[PDB]
Amino acid sequence: ASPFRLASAGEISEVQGILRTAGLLGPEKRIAYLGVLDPARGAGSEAEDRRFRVFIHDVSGARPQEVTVSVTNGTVISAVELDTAATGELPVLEEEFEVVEQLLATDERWLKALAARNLDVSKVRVAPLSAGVFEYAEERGRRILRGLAFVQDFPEDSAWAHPVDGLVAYVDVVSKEVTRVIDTGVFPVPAEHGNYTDPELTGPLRTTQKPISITQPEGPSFTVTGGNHIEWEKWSLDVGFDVREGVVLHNIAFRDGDRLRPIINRASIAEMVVPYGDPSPIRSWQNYFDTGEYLVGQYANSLELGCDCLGDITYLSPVISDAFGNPREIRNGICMHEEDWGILAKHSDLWSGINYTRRNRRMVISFFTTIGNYDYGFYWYLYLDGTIEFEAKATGVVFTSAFPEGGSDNISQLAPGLGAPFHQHIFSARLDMAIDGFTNRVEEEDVVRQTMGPGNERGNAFSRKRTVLTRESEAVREADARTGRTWIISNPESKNRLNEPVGYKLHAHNQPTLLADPGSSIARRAAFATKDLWVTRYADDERYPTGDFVNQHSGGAGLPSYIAQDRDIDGQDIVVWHTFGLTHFPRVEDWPIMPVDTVGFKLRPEGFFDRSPVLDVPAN
Amino acid sequence: ASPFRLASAGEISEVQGILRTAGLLGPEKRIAYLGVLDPARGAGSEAEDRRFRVFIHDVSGARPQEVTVSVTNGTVISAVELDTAATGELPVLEEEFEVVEQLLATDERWLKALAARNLDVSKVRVAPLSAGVFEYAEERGRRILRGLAFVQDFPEDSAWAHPVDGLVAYVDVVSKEVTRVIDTGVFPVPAEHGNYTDPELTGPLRTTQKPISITQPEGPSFTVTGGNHIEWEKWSLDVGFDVREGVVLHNIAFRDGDRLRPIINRASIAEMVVPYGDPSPIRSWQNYFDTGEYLVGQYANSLELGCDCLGDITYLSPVISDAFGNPREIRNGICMHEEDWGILAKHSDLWSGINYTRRNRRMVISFFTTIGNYDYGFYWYLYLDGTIEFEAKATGVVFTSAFPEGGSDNISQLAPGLGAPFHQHIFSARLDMAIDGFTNRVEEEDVVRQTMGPGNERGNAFSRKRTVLTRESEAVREADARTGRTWIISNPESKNRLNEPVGYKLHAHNQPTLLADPGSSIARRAAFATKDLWVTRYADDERYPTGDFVNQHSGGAGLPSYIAQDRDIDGQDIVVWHTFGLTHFPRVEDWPIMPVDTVGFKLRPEGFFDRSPVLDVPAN
Ligand SMILES: [Cu+2]
Ligand SMILES: [Cu+2]
Repeated sequence: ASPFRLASAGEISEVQGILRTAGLLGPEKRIAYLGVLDPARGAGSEAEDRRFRVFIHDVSGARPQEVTVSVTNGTVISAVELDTAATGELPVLEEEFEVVEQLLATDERWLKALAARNLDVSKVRVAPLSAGVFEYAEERGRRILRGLAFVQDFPEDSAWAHPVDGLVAYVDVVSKEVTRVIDTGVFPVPAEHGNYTDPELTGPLRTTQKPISITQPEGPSFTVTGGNHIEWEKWSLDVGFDVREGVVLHNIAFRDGDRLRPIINRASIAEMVVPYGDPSPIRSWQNYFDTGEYLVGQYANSLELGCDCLGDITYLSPVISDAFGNPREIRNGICMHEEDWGILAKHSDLWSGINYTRRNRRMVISFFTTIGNYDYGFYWYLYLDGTIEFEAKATGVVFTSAFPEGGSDNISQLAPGLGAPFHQHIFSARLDMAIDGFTNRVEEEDVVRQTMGPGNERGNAFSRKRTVLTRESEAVREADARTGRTWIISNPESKNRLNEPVGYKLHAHNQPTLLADPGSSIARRAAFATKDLWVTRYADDERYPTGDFVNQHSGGAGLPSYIAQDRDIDGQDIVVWHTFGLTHFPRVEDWPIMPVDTVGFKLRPEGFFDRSPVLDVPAN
Repeated sequence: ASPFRLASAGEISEVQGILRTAGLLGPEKRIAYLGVLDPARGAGSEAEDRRFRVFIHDVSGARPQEVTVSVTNGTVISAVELDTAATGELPVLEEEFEVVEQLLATDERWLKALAARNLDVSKVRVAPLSAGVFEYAEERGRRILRGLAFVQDFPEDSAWAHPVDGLVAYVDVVSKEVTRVIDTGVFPVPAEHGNYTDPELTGPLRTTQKPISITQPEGPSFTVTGGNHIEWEKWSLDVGFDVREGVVLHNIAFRDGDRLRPIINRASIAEMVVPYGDPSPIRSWQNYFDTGEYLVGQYANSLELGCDCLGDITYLSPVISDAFGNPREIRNGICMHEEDWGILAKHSDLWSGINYTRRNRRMVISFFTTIGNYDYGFYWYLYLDGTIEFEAKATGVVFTSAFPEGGSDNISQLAPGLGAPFHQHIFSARLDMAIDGFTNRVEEEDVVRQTMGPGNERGNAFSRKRTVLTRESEAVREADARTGRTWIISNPESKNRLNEPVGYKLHAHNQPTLLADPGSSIARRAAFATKDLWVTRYADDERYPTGDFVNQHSGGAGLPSYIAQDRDIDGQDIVVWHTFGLTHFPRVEDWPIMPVDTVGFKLRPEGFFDRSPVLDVPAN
């Protein structure tokens, strides 16, 4: 029915069959990425044509390929061989993770390094980390993963408590060869365990927490049709899921009176990078593009009722492809529910004698993913008043190192001899705008202070200014918290009853952006992270701020390249890319398991409605 | 038993007698302010000497007085006559909100102004607005109030929809005479009504909201003893209430293992000002110190269950004094409860096979107040992980004016001909720190970017720097969101197991501070609002950032004066004053009644604990 429905196991199996029939999926082939494509602009298509895009890896060393297929027509739309040294390697395969430890286990250099530390190889876990791009010429064109070691004293031990510093190895996961093993010197391996379920560390568990029961006698207020179409308190949207981006929101619209008014055509976290700020050669190459390199959606957790999602929850169980094209379901991977959100509006008027109070609520769509030591929760919220918000919740176990004897300017101490390198978690929200339709524009709004004098004799006046971003070349903006800078997306052709263009205002948290030196590899590979806001003209092939192939890919693609087209964005089909993140200087409180920290952004209506859109909310 | 218990009706009754049996209280006198004083520094003096501070007004015209009485021994500690022209007028009296309209009703200038606009005097409401200080020497030393008119078509009509622009009056509430009436010209009085309970405006109330049930079958996890002593999930504190400040938190401490560790000795919102940025002479003098001039606590609303506070709520009904010293109870003025706060910590570890998830919770202490057209919710939150947070929720009806023909750079249009002057809501949180005791210090922490080169060849390194604020002369700080600036309060004499001084980090929202010109009267009277953070040496008589008597005070009082003492704050008994606020450019969405908007701040432990303090939280 709806062209925005979630992919079904059948569609994935059909893609597999189409590829096989086309001779593109032999026994040496592996699916590194597979996702459904959004319908093309303009519903000119008589019927629906479900298309899937796939990245095909070859374990024998042959060139990989990018393929698009129409499962509807059972055809291969396009198939191109990729030159990875130029355009980038495919995303890391889940099957390649175990390869790093396995290969290193029999390498003489690795074994000698472990013996020098009196470590039993059988107990040494190796984290399969993306390699990035640096000065190792032999890595160009090859799929390389770098490994950092952690000791696990026993099956249920938390290896992160025992980092093996001064050692790092590089491995070619295709030819199965250890290219390099670097040992800069022995560091004491932190002895304290970090087992947060061990009574010896947790102590007696608290018995002081009484239960909080959240229930809905008449069920939830939202309805789900077509498997993923949501309707809740005037909001309308489709909940999609992609193995790379995770949860994607489609066709966010608000029912104002008798008309369905669009606001955002597509919303997603198009990239997220975790750059480390420790200059040690052991970790200075460390930059994890969880979204682009690992594909966060792929590792989404199955959420337990009453534990991960509390209350009356409706689940979606998205299906993705395994490495062979077989469908795999992520049971209860997406939670959907509405939750009370305190007071919405309130006023006790003396003159009228009327006391008015109304409560707020928000629709929540979320999922949680795990990538090695990190665990991230992605939350999208829709409020009664028209506000749209995204929130990222970062938790898990901090990535560790040894804590140098004389201290460090780039690492904090968590436990005796245990360090945690400084790093950032930076996201990029891609908002394909559709404020009352596709004809949109963006204005940067700053508060304007005024000087006391003629026309402002008492010096109390203050105003604001709005600057339209007309071409992509002038649409790379930075935050200015001091002047209350925000960005307004409006429709110059759609005006409210007061003759003003309708719009939505993006409120950023104004957290620090990418800290790395502008001449660094990461500053180029994650150029999007250096500025708070980017605006581009919509294009079918401009999906990620970092390009299609991020793994071991130098600069050359992504937002910087798109912006160069300097297209018209003043009253056109535009896309907003907002960078926002957390700068983490680990605290002792983050060890052995870190409490959630958050970051996000929100958009509030700005003259979108003709008056408050919640006057029809009952007292109840 | 506790010296921090809430004031009882009996204590207030005693205060009344003392004043009486001293000729201090009589038919010409009025209690402008009455509140209990906190215990003196040093509990070495067994037995608490419950003392109350009182501000006495005189309707006759005699000089007001500040009196400190001792309820414990029923005596008058001190009584001083005040020179208002010097130290400022007393807070506006509730009984004075009538006089402005009543007086103007029989004034020929006012009546002539209304007749010219064809307005029925019986339908004209007049807001009793603080006067401030502006080139009117005649007012100096006099108790003045300015009045702005709003038309109320009928008893249940919202007068805010019909502001009468181009007209303003100044009145003397003691001599009862209209000192002046300014009529700059006739402006059309907006005709549209703003009655948000009128079916024609609200339209059919939605019937789509299914109920959300929040219950605690076994009761709350917190205990209340001594009437206002709270104990919840290791937290310990005393919930106090003042007619000026509202809810005040005392002795915030955390039970870490076997010891109760103090964190904050006293937390309150010491001031809240609402400066307007409309240069029109009709409102250019507009600045409302809701806390300092009106006393937000006295107007606290009685919170309805299931409406204002949902779930298992434990109420506090603070008692205050009326204008004559009689005790008045504010039924259910304070809400206390705990609410679920999503995921606390989570990690699914591949190597250990252990999947771990824990839920977070927050203790909530709040109240809601109404000042004319505004309604503010004050919420304090205590989290399982040690985080302390404050949040202000602003709602009510926007203060209106006429919308000028030809537009305005300082007023927004909400409805046909209806304007909303730009303004700010700026709060000052007074945090009397006690990090593991009174020996504290504050450090400004900035993220530090590093240049690619020797020691940082890959240009990935980044660090942080901390600057200790040693003297008050260097303790007036500004925000710097770009460099992730925060402030850490630590105890140099109390170290964690890693030999690092324990501390708490204050995270600000970095919203714009006071926008008015530096030389404006408001910039001088609300100097605290021009900077984000102030640190002073504790002093029993330095309670408010604006001074004790804000109404019609020339300026420079409060923080600017305290800081001038340039006292030592490096490892001393100190107080942190954080300025934070909302800059409001009213939207159509804010009319006829505005949806809640928020602002606040939080403090998170920074090396305060030896490891996560929530490892003992059960899976539940
Ligand atoms: Cu982190
Ligand atoms: Cu406001």
